[PDB]
Amino acid sequence: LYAMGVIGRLNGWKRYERDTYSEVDIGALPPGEVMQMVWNGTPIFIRRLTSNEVKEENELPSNTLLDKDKEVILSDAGNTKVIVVSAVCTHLGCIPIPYLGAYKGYVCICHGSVYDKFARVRQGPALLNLPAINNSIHDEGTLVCMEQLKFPHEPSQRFWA
Amino acid sequence: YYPFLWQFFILGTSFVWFHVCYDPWLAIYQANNAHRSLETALTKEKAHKKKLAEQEES
Amino acid sequence: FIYRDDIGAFWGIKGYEELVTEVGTHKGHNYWPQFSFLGTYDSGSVRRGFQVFARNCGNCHGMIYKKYDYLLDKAYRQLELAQMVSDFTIHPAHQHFKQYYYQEWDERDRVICDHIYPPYFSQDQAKNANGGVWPTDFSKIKLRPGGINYIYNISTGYHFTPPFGMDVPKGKYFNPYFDHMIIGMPRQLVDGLVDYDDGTPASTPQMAYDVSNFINFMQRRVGYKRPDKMVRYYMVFTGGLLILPFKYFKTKAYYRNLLSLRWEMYAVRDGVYYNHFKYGGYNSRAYQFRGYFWA
Amino acid sequence: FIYRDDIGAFWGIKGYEELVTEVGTHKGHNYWPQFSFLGTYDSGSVRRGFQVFARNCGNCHGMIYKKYDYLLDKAYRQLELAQMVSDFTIHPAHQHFKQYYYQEWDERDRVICDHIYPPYFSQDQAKNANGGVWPTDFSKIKLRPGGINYIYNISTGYHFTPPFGMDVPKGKYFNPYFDHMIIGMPRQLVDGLVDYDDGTPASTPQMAYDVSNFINFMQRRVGYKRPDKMVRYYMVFTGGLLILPFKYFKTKAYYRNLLSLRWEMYAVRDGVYYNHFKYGGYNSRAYQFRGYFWA
Amino acid sequence: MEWNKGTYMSTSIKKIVQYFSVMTVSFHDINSLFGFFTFLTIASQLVSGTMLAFSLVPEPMLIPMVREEEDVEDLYTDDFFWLHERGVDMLFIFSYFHLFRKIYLNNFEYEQEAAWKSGVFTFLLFQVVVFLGLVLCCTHLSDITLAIAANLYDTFFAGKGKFYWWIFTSKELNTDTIIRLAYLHYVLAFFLAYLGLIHGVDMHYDWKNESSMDGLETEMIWFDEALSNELGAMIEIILIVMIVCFFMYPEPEALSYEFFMWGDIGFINDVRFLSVAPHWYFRP
Amino acid sequence: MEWNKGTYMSTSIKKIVQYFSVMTVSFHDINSLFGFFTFLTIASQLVSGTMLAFSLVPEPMLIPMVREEEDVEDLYTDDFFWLHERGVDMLFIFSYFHLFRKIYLNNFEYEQEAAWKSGVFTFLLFQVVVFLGLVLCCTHLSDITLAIAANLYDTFFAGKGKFYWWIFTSKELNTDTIIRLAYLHYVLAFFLAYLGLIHGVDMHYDWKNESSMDGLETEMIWFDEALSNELGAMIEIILIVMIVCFFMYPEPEALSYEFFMWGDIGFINDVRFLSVAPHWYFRP
Ligand SMILES: CCCCCCCCCCCCCCCCCC(=O)OC[C@H](COP(=O)([O-])OCC(O)COP(=O)([O-])OC[C@@H](COC(=O)CCCCCCCCCCCCCCCCC)OC(=O)CCCCCCCCCCCCCCCCC)OC(=O)CCCCCCCCCCCCCCCCC
Ligand SMILES: CCCCCCCCCCCCCCCCCC(=O)OC[C@H](COP(=O)([O-])OCC[N+](C)(C)C)OC(=O)CCCCCCCCCCCCCCCCC
Ligand SMILES: CCCCCCCCCCCCCCCCCC(=O)OC[C@H](COP(=O)([O-])OCC[N+](C)(C)C)OC(=O)CCCCCCCCCCCCCCCCC
Ligand SMILES: CCCCCCCCCCCCCCCCCC(=O)OC[C@H](COP(=O)([O-])OCC[N+](C)(C)C)OC(=O)CCCCCCCCCCCCCCCCC
Ligand SMILES: COC1=C(OC)C(=O)C(C/C=C(\C)CC/C=C(\C)CC/C=C(/C)CC/C=C(/C)CC/C=C(/C)CC/C=C(\C)CC/C=C(\C)CCC=C(C)C)=C(C)C1=O
Ligand SMILES: COC1=C(OC)C(=O)C(C/C=C(\C)CC/C=C(\C)CC/C=C(/C)CC/C=C(\C)CC/C=C(/C)CC/C=C(\C)CC/C=C(\C)CCC=C(C)C)=C(C)C1=O
Ligand code: HEC
Ligand code: HEC
Ligand code: HEM
Ligand code: HEM
Ligand code: HEM
Ligand code: HEM
Ligand code: FES
Repeated sequence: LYAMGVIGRLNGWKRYERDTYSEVDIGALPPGEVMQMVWNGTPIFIRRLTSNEVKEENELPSNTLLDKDKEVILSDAGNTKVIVVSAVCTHLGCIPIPYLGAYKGYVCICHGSVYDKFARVRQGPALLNLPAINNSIHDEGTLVCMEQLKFPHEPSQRFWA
Repeated sequence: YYPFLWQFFILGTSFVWFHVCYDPWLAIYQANNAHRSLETALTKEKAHKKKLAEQEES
Repeated sequence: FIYRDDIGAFWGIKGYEELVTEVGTHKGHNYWPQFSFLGTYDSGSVRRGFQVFARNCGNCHGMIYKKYDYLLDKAYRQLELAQMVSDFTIHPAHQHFKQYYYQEWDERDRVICDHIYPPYFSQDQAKNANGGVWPTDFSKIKLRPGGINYIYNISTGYHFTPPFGMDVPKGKYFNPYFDHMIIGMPRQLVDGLVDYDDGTPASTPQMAYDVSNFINFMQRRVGYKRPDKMVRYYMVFTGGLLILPFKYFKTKAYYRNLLSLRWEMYAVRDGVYYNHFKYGGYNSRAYQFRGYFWA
Repeated sequence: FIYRDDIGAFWGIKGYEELVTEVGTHKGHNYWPQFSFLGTYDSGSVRRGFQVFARNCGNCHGMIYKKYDYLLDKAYRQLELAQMVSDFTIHPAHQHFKQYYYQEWDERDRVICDHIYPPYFSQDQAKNANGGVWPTDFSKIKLRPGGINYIYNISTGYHFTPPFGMDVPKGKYFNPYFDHMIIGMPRQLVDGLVDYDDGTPASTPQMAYDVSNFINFMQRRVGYKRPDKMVRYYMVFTGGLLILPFKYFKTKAYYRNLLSLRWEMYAVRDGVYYNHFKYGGYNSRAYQFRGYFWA
Repeated sequence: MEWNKGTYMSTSIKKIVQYFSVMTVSFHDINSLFGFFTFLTIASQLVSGTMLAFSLVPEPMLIPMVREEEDVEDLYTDDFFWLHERGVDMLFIFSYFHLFRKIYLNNFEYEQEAAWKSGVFTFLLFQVVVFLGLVLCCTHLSDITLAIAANLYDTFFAGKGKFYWWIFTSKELNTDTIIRLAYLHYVLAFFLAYLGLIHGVDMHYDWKNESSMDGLETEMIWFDEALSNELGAMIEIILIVMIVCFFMYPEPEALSYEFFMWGDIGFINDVRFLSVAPHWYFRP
Repeated sequence: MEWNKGTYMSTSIKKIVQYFSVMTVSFHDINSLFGFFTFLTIASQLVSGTMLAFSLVPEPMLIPMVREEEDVEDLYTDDFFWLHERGVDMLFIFSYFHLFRKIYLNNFEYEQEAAWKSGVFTFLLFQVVVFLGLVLCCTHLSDITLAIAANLYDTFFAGKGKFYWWIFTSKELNTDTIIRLAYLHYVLAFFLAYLGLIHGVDMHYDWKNESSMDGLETEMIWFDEALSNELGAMIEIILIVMIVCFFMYPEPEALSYEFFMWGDIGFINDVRFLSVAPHWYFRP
């Protein structure tokens, strides 16, 4: 009991998770457009992808798919797909450029960290893709509900009764 | 032959050390910066204020 | 070991390669009375610098770490400083930590003990008011390329035009002394902007010089205490030079005197055997060798 | 050792002879669920207490130390509490330690993470708005006579009239439970003042009870954590009682077992002398006796 | 320092380990164990107190708010604060009972001197530590305690000069005074452990259960036979104290000496002088 | 613990005083005095850090303002801070010169083992303390140092289960982290003194200013004959350092390494990652 007390004092306790839920209206967004939003005081890029753009983006050599272990989530809500990603250079934290001529993706001026429309690492010293923001679509593409991923924090019972 | 008197002598020598190393540098430093004191600025401001006050309109 | 002088890094300190940083220190020598040998702040210069800071550039910037009362001996007197600073107001929202001492609930005239806050309550308010870019806090601003010169250069380096390939966005201005040569501050110093109390001509170089002197004076290491500490260093160095001979007498001559020894060795051939040498000796670390070594 | 009750000091604790202290604790027993054996806070009671404190109190009082999110797991949920607390506003002047975190320059809706501040920016503003007397901060208010009963008594005890020789100044009211029985708070609780969300009848005794429960819920040693600690004390006492027999076995019966010795003294008449007794023995502190004692 | 003849027992780690693994204890009773109860409780104060060190910011204007916020957000912080507070009381009780037991036994003889003085010094230091701890509460009780201590300290100098400033800066609880007193409190609290170890080593020379000299030569082994009994007796005394406190201290009480601790310095400038009372140990 | 045979010296006050009053030192040069300079710098670091501790409030958001304001209102505080920084610099210089000198003389022999390792351990601890000290500055340099240290600590655990939280809470400098690291810094800084004393006692077993075995048997008495020379050599090296710093570092400079210490944690969020550089001793 005494040791539990000591160690628990050393390791802070997260008694509850602060609300971060948000909703963004995106139904009216024209297809093939990128909109910048602020979530948790951080930039985020939301884009609508048509069927044609998938052929261009996904048809690249497998070797160029740096960090192949990563997964890409496409909402596929409404007529066209909706992708929500975090706008930050994982190498140092700068905001990647929304557009570039070579690819219809995101690139970084700092070190040429090229990211395609799926945020895959391309020709970049970065060790990861653009961070993926937990979200979902429930209004048939009209509205996107976003909330930070909930990790387990224990003990979660503040009162016995 | 009186140890505490010799300790007073050592204290006196340390005092002489301090004053020798202190007085000349302070004197020369405050002689060099005589014209940079606040009193010079105050005198200049007072003179300018007097000149502006004497020559003016209603 | 040898660092190229045209890379843009001074003495090998990489970074700051999109700035003009060697002006006034390495290339050119701007004279500041504070940093000269046996130099000191010019009281009039710092006085005029505070005057210009209060009448302008105090509407965007501030020294949260500093307070006015630093100017009580070399730049102002208590009554004069109080009267000058009573022209500004501080809401309780300005305070960084009220701590129950600040009981005001409305704007009140500043006192010399108040920290130098900007007119804005917070950094975000200033950033919003100035086109989304925050006027940097001048406390601890000593840590900039060129040191004291950094304030002087930026305030004055609005004359050059951008080269080809560099675009200055609307609301931004070209200034080679700032990071990446784009700065969000419109030029503020204009001839005749501030009427000095001593009648000194108010030309933009003079105002920049006075501002730089004041800002430097408000620092802690390279500020109002550096000259006296340098004089103290000189005095201590003189004391060490004077004490070196006595150290020599105490230590080296004394050791040489102690080594003036006469040695003599004779031939002892009496019957006594050197049994003490054969059976003798003590080692303080014998406990570390017993049962471990040479068995 | 024996004390007197007619004096007006409970159990011999002087200093509170100018007010009623034994109303509901010593001479009376007002039932509170929290302090009952195996008792716990009534969630409805604390909910109603917060509802009352947010509609009548709070506009004068506050808890600088406490914040709303204390009520997350017992009285209110996160969304409900956020909805309730969004009706209030905090200026940046409220913050005890504004810090760099709070970057607002105007009023904004409160959040459950905000500390419970009164509408006034400081104590002096409250005194100015309340006739020169400061509405006491309810945080740490547990340290008043009667404990949780205090809030209940003052909220209710306004019906009595002053005796001869006591003058109630204009703007003051007679309340026997307050220090010197003169309080600057007008009677706040009136039947029907607050319409509860749960439909509970709104009468001054019920409102006082709910407010007292809520105010006690925010305390540190007493309040939301006391009942669990009481249960823990019960559990630890049970553990000690259950461990006592094993301690007995391991210590006292064991010593009794070790003491079961047999002794036998024989006649040794051999020629040997008892030299060891005559010439023997050592003492650890001999160095403390040598050269000092018995010579 | 030729006047010093050395030390009773070298406190080298190996020598301490051997001494305590070979030490024997004569058969005893509960009354002759308060000293151990005085040490074990200290062994908790160093722990619990340490957990409070990481919580308390020595700024006077933040100590109350920091404590209140850490009670909720952090877990076991209030538990350790309660443990520390009650450990002070238990330590006073155990130390005074030990003092009374040793006075009753006529332990003033010369062979007891090393045991006695070495103990009393620790006790003296303990008092000082306790004083410092009070000042860290930043309540009106701390204000009064600091004022009284500063007045007593100044009485030595006859009220001339400001020789008290180096620790009692302005005779008020401010950032400087709080920081210095808190750090000294920690340092002296940890020094108490060494002083108690020295006292325990010294006292074994002539340790006896009762004045009458039992002719018993066999003894227990300290590590488990005596240690288990001491821990069990500590458990029993804790049970007794809890039972007593249950009846004597109902949580809702009409009056208590703790009410004077309501005021927090800086937040409340008005001190209720009518009801001024310290904790029971400093009451006399 | 039968494997541990004992200790070379019992560090008791009586025996320490006797040993240092009867110590003898063979004739030497300045190259074999870097250890004394390191110890003296350690002593001055202890004193100056104790003076600084009474000024530094461990809250991150107040350390910059507190440092700036207490340099003016209080005299000698900035002097002690400068003395502390320059003492750290000179301590690193002396320690590395001592290490190079002892590597030069081929002191890896068995008879040097106790002398060597006891020293290195001290050096190792001397590293840790320095790290903690950096964190107390609460600048962007401190932020980067803490982040790097936390990542290195988390490397051993493969980034699983936040084993770093007990010290590097969130891998960021906050109230808890600053308090814990400041207290650990103070305690380990004071422990360095005892480690240095142990090393100095051990190393005297076989001490040589040069590898060649001089046949001299007479030796200097340490208290004044050797101590005066040690102090004088310290004075000479300090004069040389003052001259070199005065000429190599012009009063105003462009592109110094301290320019990365402009950013203060909390006040400034954005970090100029282009120019990230630690102090020269952690530069390698
Ligand atoms: C609430 C209030 C509480 C109370 C507060 C007040 C506390 C008072 C404490 C009193 C302590 C008494 C100590 C007695 C010994 C002192 C030395 C001695 O014998 O004196 C005779 C000596 C006679 O003169 P002398 O014939 O020329 O001989 C000179 C030699 O010292 C003659 O030495 P030597 O060459 O013959 O041999 C020296 C040494 C041979 O050399 C050594 O072995 C040296 C020691 C080696 C080990 C330690 C290494 C570190 C060195 C010592 C520490 C120095 C720094 C201390 C820093 C303190 C913090 C700042 O041999 C010994 O003497 C062996 C014993 C050494 C002393 C230790 C044992 C006795 C004292 C302690 C006993 C108890 C244990 C300690 C813990 C107690 C805790 C309660 O008197 C003096 O010379 C005194 C001069 C004083 C004036 C000059 C300095 C002034 C300071 C200037 C700085 C600015 C401040 C100004 C002052 C402000 C007001 C204070
Ligand atoms: C009087 C007896 C003295 C000691 C007897 C020794 C023999 C013990 C015999 C076995 C006992 C077994 C039952 C132990 C039950 C403990 C409570 C429990 O289970 O809670 C676990 C809980 C965890 O419960 P949980 O994991 O179910 O989560 C609930 C969390 N709370 C309570 C917040 C709602 O852990 C603790 O609380 C640990 C102790 C607190 C932290 C450290 C400080 C301790 C301070 C003293 C507390 C005890 C007071 C009385 C004694 C004082 C010291 C002498
Ligand atoms: C910056 C780093 C490098 C340089 C550092 C600068 C030096 C700092 C420390 C200097 C200490 C003083 C010099 C000591 C040299 C050794 C002297 C010696 O052996 O003694 C014999 C000498 C004199 O002996 P003598 O034999 O040469 O001559 C006297 C003999 N008769 C009388 C017969 C002629 O002692 C002195 O003169 C002074 C001794 C002072 C005591 C020694 C320790 C001093 C430590 C400093 C702090 C003291 C505080 C005292 C107050 C209490 C505060 C709590
Ligand atoms: C605790 C602070 C200690 C500060 C130490 C700083 C050094 C001060 C002295 C500097 C040099 C000046 C010397 C002047 C001449 C002195 C001659 C003399 O008297 O000789 C003494 C003699 C000298 O030693 P000696 O007899 O071995 O000398 C032999 C001869 N020589 C030195 C030449 C080799 O020794 C003593 O009697 C030492 C007494 C020390 C007393 C220390 C008391 C400290 C009390 C602190 C507070 C205690 C609180 C307790 C808890 C309370 C709880 C409520
Ligand atoms: C002479 O008379 C005397 C007496 O008799 C009356 C006394 O009673 C006394 C009183 C005695 C005391 C207060 C002493 C009693 C002390 C008490 C109760 C408190 C301290 C008790 C302890 C057991 C301290 C133990 C300290 C520790 C650091 C060890 C922690 C304990 C345990 C079980 C863990 C041990 C294991 C580890 C450290 C290793 C764990 C990790 C691994 C194996 C993984 C390693 C690998 C990787 C990769 C990390 C005295 C002084 C006396 O003088
Ligand atoms: C893993 O986590 C951990 C840590 O963090 C990571 C740790 O730091 C630690 C260790 C650290 C701690 C427990 C915190 C300890 C902190 C320390 C030691 C920092 C402080 C260090 C110092 C050197 C402080 C020195 C202070 C001073 C000199 C202040 C002097 C002040 C005073 C009042 C001195 C004068 C007074 C006295 C001596 C008291 C005597 C009595 C009187 C004067 C009576 C007066 C009254 C009257 C009536 C006369 C551990 C164990 C840990 O586990
Ligand atoms: C409001 C109109 C301002 C006035 C009046 C002054 N300055 Fe300013 N300054 C202002 C802004 C919005 C900025 C940010 C520019 C950017 O691109 O970030 C600045 C910046 C500076 C700087 C550089 C700070 C840095 O961290 O590099 C300096 C040295 C500076 N300003 C100086 C300065 C002087 C000397 C002024 C007259 C005394 C002055 N400023 C007035 C906005 C405003
Ligand atoms: C403004 C009209 C107030 C409202 C609404 C409430 N209270 Fe109040 N209270 C007010 C003042 C000006 C004072 C100070 C009176 C004095 O003489 O100092 C108080 C005081 C109290 C107290 C006693 C404080 C003390 O330190 O003893 C209590 C217990 C109290 N108030 C309770 C209380 C409750 C429960 C309220 C909601 C029903 C409430 N107050 C509202 C002013 C005002
Ligand atoms: C912090 C305060 C103290 C601590 C931690 C402490 C600790 C101890 C311990 C552990 C023992 C051995 C177990 C036992 O008591 O039987 C002991 C014995 C003893 N202590 Fe203490 N004690 C303290 C205060 C005192 C005081 C105030 C005195 C005397 C006034 C004192 C004098 C003694 C004596 C005389 C003995 C027994 C020696 C004998 O019988 O001859 N101690 N103490
Ligand atoms: C024998 C050892 C100790 C004793 C006798 C002691 C005594 C006390 C006392 C009397 C108090 C205040 C009592 C009260 O609040 O009613 C206190 C509080 C405190 N103690 Fe100790 N203490 C000891 C050890 C320690 C140690 C070692 C530390 C830190 C390393 C420490 C840290 C604290 C802190 C921080 C507080 C105030 C906590 C707060 O106000 O929130 N204590 N102590
Ligand atoms: C050998 C002993 C010590 C070493 C090597 C050491 C090292 C350091 C270093 C490297 C720094 C940062 C300097 C900088 O970044 O420029 C520092 C800061 C600091 N140290 Fe130490 N230290 C020692 C002893 C102590 C002690 C004993 C204390 C307190 C009792 C202490 C308190 C502090 C404080 C308060 C700061 C920060 C001061 C400020 O930020 O204004 N130090 N130390
Ligand atoms: C803060 C760190 C250190 C301190 C305070 C310290 C202290 C000292 C002192 C005072 C001496 C005697 C004077 C001298 O020999 O110059 C010494 C000698 C010595 N040191 Fe250290 N030292 C430190 C670090 C080291 C390191 C890093 C090493 C090796 C890696 C080391 C190994 C030795 C050895 C072997 C000697 C004896 C030399 C010989 O026998 O000739 N020490 N030390
Ligand atoms: S900073 Fe954006 S890629 Fe290196």
